[PDB]
Amino acid sequence: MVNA
Amino acid sequence: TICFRPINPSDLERLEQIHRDIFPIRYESEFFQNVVNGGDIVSWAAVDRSRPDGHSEELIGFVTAKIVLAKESEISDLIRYDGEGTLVYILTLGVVETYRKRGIAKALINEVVKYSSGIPVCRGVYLHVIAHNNPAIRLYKRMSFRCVRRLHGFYLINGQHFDSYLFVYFINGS
Ligand SMILES: *C(=O)CSCCNC(=O)CCNC(=O)[C@H](O)C(C)(C)COP(=O)(O)OP(=O)(O)OC[C@H]1O[C@@H](n2cnc3c(N)ncnc32)[C@H](O)[C@@H]1OP(=O)(O)O
Repeated sequence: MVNA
Repeated sequence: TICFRPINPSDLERLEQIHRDIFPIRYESEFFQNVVNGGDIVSWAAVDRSRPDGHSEELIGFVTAKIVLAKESEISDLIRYDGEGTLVYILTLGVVETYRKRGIAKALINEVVKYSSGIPVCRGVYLHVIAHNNPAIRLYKRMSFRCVRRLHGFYLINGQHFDSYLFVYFINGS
């Protein structure tokens, strides 16, 4: 899951 | 029988829905548009050809990734260099809940590792996973990704910070  | 194919724009609404239902980090429309158009993001979809109701083409799993320059990544000091080295960064990975525990995620990661192996300049695959996501952490360890870093307070979710772990799979002798 890549950050925002 | 689970089959695998590239993501295309007919998957757009399904892809967005699964993401907002299974990841606590929220993504913008342009991310999904970039995924489905191909371009700079590479992706694999998993589909169950036997689903009824005309959902036999609806994806039930996915992985998305992008190619980054190794020297400009956060793990540049970890890599052994040899063309300009690159890495494949897995952006998102998920399987629909009723399809879990069948090896679909393992197959999707294998598709990414197989792809990366086929690029001579590629030095590995890496990703971030939230702390305490035990199914994902076990999966990455099962496939010989190494945990090289704990990032304190990496994710902002509903006003609270959660740690992430950085997992790396080294390729082509890197
Ligand atoms: C950023 O996106 C990268 S980190 C975020 C990861 N995604 C996420 O958290 C979203 C929600 N979770 C999931 O989508 C899902 O839980 C995954 C993606 C983490 C894993 O998906 P699968 O469920 O498809 O994973 P598998 O490859 O099935 O392995 C999982 C466990 O089940 C065992 N296994 C595998 N095949 C089996 C068969 N045929 N029969 C029985 N058991 C099977 C594996 O050995 C593994 O072991 P556990 O000890 O984890 O159960």
